[PDB]
Amino acid sequence: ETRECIYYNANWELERTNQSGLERCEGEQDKRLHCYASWRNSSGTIELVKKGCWLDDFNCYDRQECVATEENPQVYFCCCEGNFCNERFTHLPEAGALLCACTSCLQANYTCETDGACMVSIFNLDGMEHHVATCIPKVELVPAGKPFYCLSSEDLRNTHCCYTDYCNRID
Amino acid sequence: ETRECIYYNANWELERTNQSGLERCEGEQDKRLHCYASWRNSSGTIELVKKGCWLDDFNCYDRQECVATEENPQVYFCCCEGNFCNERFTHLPEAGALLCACTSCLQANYTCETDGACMVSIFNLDGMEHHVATCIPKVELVPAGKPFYCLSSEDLRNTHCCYTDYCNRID
Amino acid sequence: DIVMTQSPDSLAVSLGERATINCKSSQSVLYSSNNKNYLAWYQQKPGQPPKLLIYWASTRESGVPDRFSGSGSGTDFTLTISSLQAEDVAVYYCQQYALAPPRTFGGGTKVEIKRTVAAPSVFIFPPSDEQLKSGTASVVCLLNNFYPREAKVQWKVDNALQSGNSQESVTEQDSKDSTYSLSSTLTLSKADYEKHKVYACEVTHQGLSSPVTKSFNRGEC
Amino acid sequence: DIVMTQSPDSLAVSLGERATINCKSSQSVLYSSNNKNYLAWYQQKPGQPPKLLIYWASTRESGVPDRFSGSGSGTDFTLTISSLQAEDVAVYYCQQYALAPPRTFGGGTKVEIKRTVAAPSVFIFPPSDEQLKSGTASVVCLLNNFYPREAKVQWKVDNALQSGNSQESVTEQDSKDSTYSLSSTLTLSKADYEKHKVYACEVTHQGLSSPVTKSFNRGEC
Amino acid sequence: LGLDCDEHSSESRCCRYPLTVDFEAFGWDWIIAPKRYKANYCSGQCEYMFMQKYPHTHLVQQANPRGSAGPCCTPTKMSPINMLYFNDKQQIIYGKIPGMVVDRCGCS
Amino acid sequence: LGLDCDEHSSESRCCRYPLTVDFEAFGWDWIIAPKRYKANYCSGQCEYMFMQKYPHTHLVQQANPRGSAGPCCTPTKMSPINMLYFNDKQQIIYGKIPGMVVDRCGCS
Amino acid sequence: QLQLQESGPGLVKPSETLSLTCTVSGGSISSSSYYWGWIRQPPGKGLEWIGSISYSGSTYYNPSLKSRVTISVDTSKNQFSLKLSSVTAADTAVYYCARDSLRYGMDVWGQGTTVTVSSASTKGPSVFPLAPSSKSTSGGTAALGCLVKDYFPEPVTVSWNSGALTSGVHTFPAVLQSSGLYSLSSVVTVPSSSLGTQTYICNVNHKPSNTKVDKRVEPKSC
Amino acid sequence: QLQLQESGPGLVKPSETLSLTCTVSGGSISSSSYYWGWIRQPPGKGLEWIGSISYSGSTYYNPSLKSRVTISVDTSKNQFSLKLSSVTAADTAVYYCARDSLRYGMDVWGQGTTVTVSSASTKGPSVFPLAPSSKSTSGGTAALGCLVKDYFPEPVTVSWNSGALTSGVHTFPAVLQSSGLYSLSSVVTVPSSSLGTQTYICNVNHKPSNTKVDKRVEPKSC
Ligand SMILES: *[C@@H]1O[C@H](CO)[C@@H](O)[C@H](O)[C@H]1NC(C)=O
Ligand SMILES: *[C@@H]1O[C@H](CO)[C@@H](O)[C@H](O)[C@H]1NC(C)=O
Repeated sequence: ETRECIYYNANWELERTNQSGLERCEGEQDKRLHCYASWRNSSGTIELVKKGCWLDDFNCYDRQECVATEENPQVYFCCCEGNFCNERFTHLPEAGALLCACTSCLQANYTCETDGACMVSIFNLDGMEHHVATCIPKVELVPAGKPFYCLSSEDLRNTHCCYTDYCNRID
Repeated sequence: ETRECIYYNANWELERTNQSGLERCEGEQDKRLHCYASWRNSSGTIELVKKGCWLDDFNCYDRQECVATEENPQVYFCCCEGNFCNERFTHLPEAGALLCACTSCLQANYTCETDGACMVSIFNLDGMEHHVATCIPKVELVPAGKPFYCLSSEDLRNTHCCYTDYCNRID
Repeated sequence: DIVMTQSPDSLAVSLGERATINCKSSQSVLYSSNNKNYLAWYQQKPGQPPKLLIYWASTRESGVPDRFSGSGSGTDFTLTISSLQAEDVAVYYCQQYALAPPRTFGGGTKVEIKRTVAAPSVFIFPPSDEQLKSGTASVVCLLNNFYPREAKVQWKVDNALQSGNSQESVTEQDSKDSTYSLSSTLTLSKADYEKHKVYACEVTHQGLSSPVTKSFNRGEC
Repeated sequence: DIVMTQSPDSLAVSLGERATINCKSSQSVLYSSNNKNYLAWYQQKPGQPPKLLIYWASTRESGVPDRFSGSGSGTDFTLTISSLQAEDVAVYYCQQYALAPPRTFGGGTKVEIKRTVAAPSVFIFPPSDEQLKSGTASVVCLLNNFYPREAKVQWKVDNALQSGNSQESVTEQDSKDSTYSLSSTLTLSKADYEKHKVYACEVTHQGLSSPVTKSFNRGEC
Repeated sequence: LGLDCDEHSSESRCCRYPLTVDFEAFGWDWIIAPKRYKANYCSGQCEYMFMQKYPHTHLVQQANPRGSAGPCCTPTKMSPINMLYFNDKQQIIYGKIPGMVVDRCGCS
Repeated sequence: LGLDCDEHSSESRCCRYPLTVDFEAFGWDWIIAPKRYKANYCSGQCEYMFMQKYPHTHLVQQANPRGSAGPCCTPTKMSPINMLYFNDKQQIIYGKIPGMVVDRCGCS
Repeated sequence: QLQLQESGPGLVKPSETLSLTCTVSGGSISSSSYYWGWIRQPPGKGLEWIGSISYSGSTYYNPSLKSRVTISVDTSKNQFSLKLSSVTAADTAVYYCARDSLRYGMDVWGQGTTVTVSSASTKGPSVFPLAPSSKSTSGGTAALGCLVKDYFPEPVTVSWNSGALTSGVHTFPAVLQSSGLYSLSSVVTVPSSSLGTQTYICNVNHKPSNTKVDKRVEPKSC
Repeated sequence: QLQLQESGPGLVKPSETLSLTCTVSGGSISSSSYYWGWIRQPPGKGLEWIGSISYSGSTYYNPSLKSRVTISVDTSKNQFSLKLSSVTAADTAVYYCARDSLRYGMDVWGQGTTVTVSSASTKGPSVFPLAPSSKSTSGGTAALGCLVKDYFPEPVTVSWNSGALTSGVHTFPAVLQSSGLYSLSSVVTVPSSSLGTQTYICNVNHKPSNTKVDKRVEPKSC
């Protein structure tokens, strides 16, 4: 299928693109395309953020209107199906380089040299405790801003990424 | 790496190619290339079959000579490493479309329509016995001549492929 | 720029009968990507802004009854009102709004209703004493709720047929009973108003067995 | 076609001393694919076919001793025999056999050995009585196992220096002791053979304190 | 062409079961959209020349006589999803992330 | 870049163990070359962001709290091998067959 | 829900520039649409699309009247401005402020604003009562109304009893006289049984002169 | 192991075609090589590559003598043929049948075959004994030999006691006389203590005339 959405970019100068327009995003014959818009409410004075295409997503299924369902968040977001369905939108809540030490690199003084970053982490397992350090490239760091690999869960495992030389050592 | 071998093709008229020559076969930077030759002995009167390139294979490792190690087979084969090492060879044995029924296609009268072939087979398992029928395309049939999927082992499982309409039924 | 041409100009069909309008476009309105036609059908009643009836050629809008339907393709489209009603009397416009910039409208096709004859109720109003203090005389004659629209009004002062001194005004078809109203005004000079006695309005219409005449006399309570 | 030019023509070094030969090519022999040079070094002893010593510029062949080594690159190559031996006396050829069709050979560089002086052992043979029945006389003089190659032979019959009637033949350097042999033949007429008495061969060589003379008399058992 | 199963159908064959991921449940407020998306997961057994993406699977199964390492159910097709989030310096980022949703399950 | 193990090294991490296939042992005389070739096989466990070829693996592991279907060790790279054999009508065939030898092992 | 309000001058001198502002309600301009549109309807003719503009600034003037029109927006004032240079009497028309859509066509419209082009000064209306025919049949029907004479320019809006009496109301189109002034008559039918019972007031509003009159109509005795 | 045998005419008339066949042993021609080669060595000069040919038929004549040479193979007879048209005396040479290689260069060679170009008929050799110097020092050394006179063309192969006596053997190059005939002398040194003990036979073989002689050399008494 083929889908044309309204495209808008607020950070269009730094990113060097058109401020507003309409784009056509070719899709996959196996999945479906959507349109999306994002804006800040802030006391009735609406400021645009980003409009455009939005690949398949289970939440935008069967929605001809772009209505933010979130319960009063900072940045409002909505999506919809069909050509140009992001032309309008409203808010209606729902009622429902560097070098480090990698613990499996003893071949070279337990070291590395990735362009991305390096991590260290562990938890209580195999009885007592463990220890893990490693380094991963820039590509594997996804998303760009906040690589998940650098995130943890409060309840057990901790995690930390870092960029400086040899920062992934001991807790 | 790059490898140039002596290329020869006995069935060169039907296949419409050069009878003899030298070919260069670009390789993969992660693996290694070889040369190979194949001929029929038949009482000292040597008849060529096929010479050319031969992708990585654990048997041709570290062999500058092309020597058939088999113990008196019908068709002699040898390989070797290094450019043109199939220029010579000797024998020295070693001292050491259609439609059928697929059992998981009840959606359409338990049927199919592949361009390749159809198979039926089973063995004693889950206690007593089973039954399996299916159809697979022309691509998945490999090698071209003798698709393994159509082969079995005498000791338990049997196997049969077939081309005719609805031939993969009952044992 | 996708010229628009509706057809016909006027249309008169009886209550509960089928009405059909056709508009042609010079360029194809079909869109290849999503296989759609960017055409719109609008209704406009007197004094009201146009109201969108149909978009996407055949898709109806929320709150629009079923008697309205759109159809057609490419460069020929049709709009059918099954079982016309008196509230559906209006002008209708065919528009194209595809992505191409120039959005153009049709010529406007009015829909009219066919109805049983109705003789007008005729009244007359002498000039109010308030405007008879500023040198103005306004003698009014009102024909009300009649059909067909063809009607004649002859003014007569002292049995003198007036000519070129009167102005008529007519309303559009009623949305409750499909009739017409008509107001005629004789603008006379206060002096001439005092100079004469009997003022009369004579109406002639199909639904009248005989020309009707409503008159009064100058200054008789 | 990758012209071949060896250097030098002759080479004379003493036993156990180092010998080096150089051949130049007009076109580069290096091959880019496998980073190799298709050059060959061959040895040829007298009367034998050439024998391949080195292939791939610096790779030695099975059964070839270590004193032989090849080196060089591009358009300049060298072959060194460390500690020459008398069996290694021969001619040596530099060849190129890259994939390009025309395979060309060098000019041929002979290797010679330097040795202590050796005076020849001198013998003479009168003509056999078997050839003295067919009108032929063949008087032979043999110098054996001498060095250097420069040697002189004067024939004398009845104390008459012969000239232009003799033929000399010389062997190549010996592979056991590095010396030379020489055979001179005087082809005389049976009639003239009967006409004279004393036949003598006089040899002059560096290793001789005085010219040596071997003679016989016609018909003396 | 892989088979897409759901909680309803039962048996243990290499198949795509549904599984929804929810970032908000993890506590990741820096993700604006999607607060929750469709991930899915593969489950089942791999036996007797079934959805063999590569001949090596069948050949290493017949290679062995009920040895240890049989084939397993791995996803065989991935598709991307979009994301609207904050980055380190709290700049708004719209990105396309591949390798998030599985489309087929297969054997190897 | 996957890790290539051998019988020597031990532990259960997703890794490429060696495993040689032999057609002659099966009794397939119609194969002229190779009578036996190098196949290899993957074995091991997949835990804690190890050789995750796709983010979906880590996200579906943290998705769950020791649920059932953890990641498994599947081959992640295939390479072809040549074959000289007889076909049905007994004509000599030289072919290149992809998907026969595994080059890396990974997790999903 | 959304409401499109519009407003303009009403009267314009010949061969001068014209301007119209369109306020918005119940919906932020940056939201609830991508395009916005200005249309006009000549006196008794059809419709003609003047132009449209996205909330990012880009405009698409109709090629018919291009190079005389100027159209702009203001998201801080939730507004939307139209400008039309060198006007002629042909430009006299009712201008509509609508929202152009790329899925539903122009779906929502405004209430329209009448703009006249004439070199004549404004005037206020005079309101006179057309007393009910004192001879009424006390069981049948009685007609009454009020006349609005000598105003300029259009429009005057008439209502009865503050919109509380609308059944049987007929307000005619304004007639133009020799003096370039407008006259208009509004009339209503009622039961004669309430002539001395129900009071009847006509409410005339002529905004171009800020003239709001509420005139009561009463019979005359003998 | 492999052995390259060669054979030819030996003598060739001027301005006529020449031919040489090269049999093979201990290795099938289709096997044990891709190329095959013909080389020649003029009398006392260097080497010159005549040509090569793959067992599939394709030939590569040397550009120097191209358009006069013809070279072919025969895998059914394990053979390998060379042909050379319009011969001159420059073509007189020793032709070598070798195997050209694309890794080791020409590795194996044949025993060579001498080809002469002359408009003179063949002749057989005459073998004469050079009896040992009857004056020998009975403790020192005695020299003897045999002479091969008046043969044409080259070669004659000499051996002593059937290759059983080779230490101290010197066979000279053949000398060419006025009559266009060849002479050659073979000589050997021996202990004088065996003159009446060990027998000494010289074996001359001139194949172009099928002349094999085994001549014994003996002293002469007084
Ligand atoms: C913004 O917030 C107000 C109330 O806070 C709400 O009425 C409106 O619908 C929200 N969304 C908008 C204006 O797009
Ligand atoms: C063919 O067979 C013979 C004996 O049967 C053997 O000597 C030879 O080496 C074999 N291979 C060849 C000729 O290439």
